[PDB]
Amino acid sequence: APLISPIGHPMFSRIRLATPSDVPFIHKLIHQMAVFERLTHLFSATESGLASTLFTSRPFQSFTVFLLEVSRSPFPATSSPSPDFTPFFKTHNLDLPIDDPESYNFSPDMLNDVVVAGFVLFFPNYSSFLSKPGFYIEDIFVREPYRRKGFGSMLLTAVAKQAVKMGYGRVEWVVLDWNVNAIKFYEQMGAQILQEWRVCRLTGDALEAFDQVN
Amino acid sequence: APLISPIGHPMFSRIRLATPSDVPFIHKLIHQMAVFERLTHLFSATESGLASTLFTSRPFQSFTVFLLEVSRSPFPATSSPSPDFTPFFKTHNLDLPIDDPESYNFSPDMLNDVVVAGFVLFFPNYSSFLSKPGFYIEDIFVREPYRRKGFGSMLLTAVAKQAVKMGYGRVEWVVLDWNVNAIKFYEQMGAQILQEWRVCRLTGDALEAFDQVN
Repeated sequence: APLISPIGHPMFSRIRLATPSDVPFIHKLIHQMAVFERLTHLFSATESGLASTLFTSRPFQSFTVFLLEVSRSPFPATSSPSPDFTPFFKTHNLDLPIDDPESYNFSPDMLNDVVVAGFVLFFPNYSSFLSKPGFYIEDIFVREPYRRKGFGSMLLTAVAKQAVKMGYGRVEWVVLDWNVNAIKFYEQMGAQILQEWRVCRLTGDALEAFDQVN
Repeated sequence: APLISPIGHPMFSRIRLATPSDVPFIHKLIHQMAVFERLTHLFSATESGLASTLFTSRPFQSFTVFLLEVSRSPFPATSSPSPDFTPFFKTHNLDLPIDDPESYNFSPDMLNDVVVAGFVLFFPNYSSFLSKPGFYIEDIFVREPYRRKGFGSMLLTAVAKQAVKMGYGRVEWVVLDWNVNAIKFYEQMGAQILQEWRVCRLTGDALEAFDQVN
């Protein structure tokens, strides 16, 4: 195909490990996710809480976050937070340029046009039958100006590739039963929906009541 | 109530942290769980695999197992594996004595009549909206001679009490949608079933295929 001209409106992406410096961006992404999911009454996250709880172990040992950053220019390629990870890169052909007015709140530096567009939070789970760890994806969120461009699936693929690299047995996550388009995409990549399983949660006053029963 | 005589057929229980010495008992409990759940083709766990993967972090930092032991005599009350845990004890009034022919395979010592009857495997999960860890229960299993006596709920309550002690935000687990009796018991204790959620799993050849896509 004789294509000389570069793509119109290219967008460069990088998926990297979050470090403590990224706490304000993680906090703001979670707040936007609460607004998006209509679960704002549950939002009580703080920067101090995220800083205090997300980095008590090494990357991939417990809570791990990958951040997705985007730029209108290639990323110029500090030691990585883990010896077991190197960032992923991809070039995207956008149909139209992206309008992102909140980019000032999601810019680690800003002088290089690097904007945090989304995240995935995950941690090791376990398969008793295989005697092997796996990864469980707790949350994937992409900010509204970047949705419907394949970025959420790239964050999922980053976790799946990390599991294979580490010799892990499974990658698990939840899908909303009415999100028919996501279900079909997951079935297309070979994932199985565990039809019989229902998730139970004990929290708030109901969880607090266990302090008394002996 | 003028009750002088001790209960007929008392059974004493203790819930404690599993240590590396318990690996053969964990392996045998998982094998019985595979037979019980009719998922024996998936069973490939080994003692070396469990030893290699379950103790790479401190208790409660990642994969944690509580074991349930039972005895026809009280437990006589070695330093605990964690500074954050002390074993739980309970006295049970059994209607009839228990027949457990496999007790020789589940006896850490045997000279004190201490038999491993079940386990719970769990690990920290996370609530982004609270910026707080929680616990996710991966598996609870009670061996057949000890079922229908409240031991499974005691293992669940052990995890819930550990979450409260640590200041954690949630305790989560899965129930089979047709296990109507368990669902009603969970609703009675204040747990909520997350009706919309479906669990997806990527494993085997489908997971291995992510090694190639770049």
